Amino acid sequence: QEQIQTAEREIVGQDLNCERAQDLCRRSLLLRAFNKKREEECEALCQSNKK
Amino acid sequence: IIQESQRLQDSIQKEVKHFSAICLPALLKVSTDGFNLLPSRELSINRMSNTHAPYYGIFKGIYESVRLPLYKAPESVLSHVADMKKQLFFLRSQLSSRSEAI
Amino acid sequence: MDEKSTKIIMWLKKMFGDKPLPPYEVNTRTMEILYQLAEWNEARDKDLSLVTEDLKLKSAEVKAEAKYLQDLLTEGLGPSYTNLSRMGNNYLNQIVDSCLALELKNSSLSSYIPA
Amino acid sequence: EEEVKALQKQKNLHIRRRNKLQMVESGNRQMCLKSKDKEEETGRAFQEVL
Amino acid sequence: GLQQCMLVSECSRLLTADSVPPSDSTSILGLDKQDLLDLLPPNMLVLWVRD
Amino acid sequence: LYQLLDGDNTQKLFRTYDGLESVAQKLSQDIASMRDQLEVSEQEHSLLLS
Amino acid sequence: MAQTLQYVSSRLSMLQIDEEDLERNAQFGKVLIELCPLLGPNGGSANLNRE
Repeated sequence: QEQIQTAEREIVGQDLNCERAQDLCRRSLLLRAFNKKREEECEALCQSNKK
Repeated sequence: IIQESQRLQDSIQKEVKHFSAICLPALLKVSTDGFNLLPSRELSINRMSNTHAPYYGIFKGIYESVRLPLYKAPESVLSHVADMKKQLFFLRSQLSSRSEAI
Repeated sequence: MDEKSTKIIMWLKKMFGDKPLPPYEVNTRTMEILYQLAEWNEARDKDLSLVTEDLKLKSAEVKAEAKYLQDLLTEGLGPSYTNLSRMGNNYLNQIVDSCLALELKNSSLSSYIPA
Repeated sequence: EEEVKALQKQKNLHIRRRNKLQMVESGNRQMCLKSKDKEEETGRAFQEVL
Repeated sequence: GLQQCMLVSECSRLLTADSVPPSDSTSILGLDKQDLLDLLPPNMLVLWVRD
Repeated sequence: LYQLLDGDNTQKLFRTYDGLESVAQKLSQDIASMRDQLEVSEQEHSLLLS
Repeated sequence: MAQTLQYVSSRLSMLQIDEEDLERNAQFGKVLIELCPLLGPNGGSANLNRE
């Protein structure tokens, strides 16, 4: 029982919460979407400069 | 034009810097009473959901102090403490009865 | 003795409501027992009220999260995640029912195994 | 005797469960190392976007 | 495909603080739900992934 | 939770999380102390009977 | 009388009531029996327990 309890504490401690990786993925996606919007805005200023 | 162009200078970098400092989960707001939006991380049921939650370390300590297993649902903490108090009352009564009997 | 007596009479009035307090033998022992009982009841009533109010709050919070997860899954996986086969639904119900039976925080193995 | 049998059954059970736990633990440990590699990959992808 | 669908969904929700339409609420990075939906894989791949 | 543990409506103007953990530890200690007293009392009783 | 004691002791496990208490105080015993339904098995009020 003492061995099982030690092993249990280890599993609970390993509860792989890949929250950091997931956060980075979320941020990456949001920034990609942000980049796309900002590229559209750059294209609009380029048109004004041509004029 | 010079003034407005200066306002937009490094605009992307300025925004990204402010974004990098934000906690994304703080943006997840749920309404419990239909009116008040609270971040899901501040909900009492999520205090033990993630090792990275702000209050996880504090409540982990409270669970261990009241001998409540970490796998138990957070809704069980008050009921459990109430039972412990009940037990304390019972033990006091038993001690008093036994002391009287002796 | 006069203070304990007042507390008991008030407590009995509260418990029996609109019913006339039944006549009982008022001696030192009967008063002590009633007094211990009154103190115990009052302390437990307070504890149960706090637990009941908390459970109401938790019920609301769980409901809100359930809606959130349902919406997340509908938007991400489509309505088709709810169209599982009869056996699939049975498996899902058994996991759910097992977790509820052990009062687990979640359906992870890290919670199920220690329980 | 029944108790001895019952305790032996329980002992066998605990041994089986310990073994299973050790497997799950080894498996999770491997998964946790690999998840750290994912964190590093996703960290690179995030630097590309920046 | 599945990772991307879940991520888009998670991020869409980060944006949609179910709050009340205020016709006036400033989205994070100025992104709308539609900006994220554009980052979904092609509709044929999404249906395939869900099946 | 704090009200349930401290009993005393002493309107403490400032409740801390550290205070909450301390009051929780106290309840557990009180129960442990009461169980120890009961055990002593049981020994005393057993000696008297012997 | 023994039945009344058993009933009261089972429902009000905290009360240290002896047979001598109920023999000398018959009307008090009636009060305890009437209180038992009003008090839940845990010492709390029956209404609050239902809630």
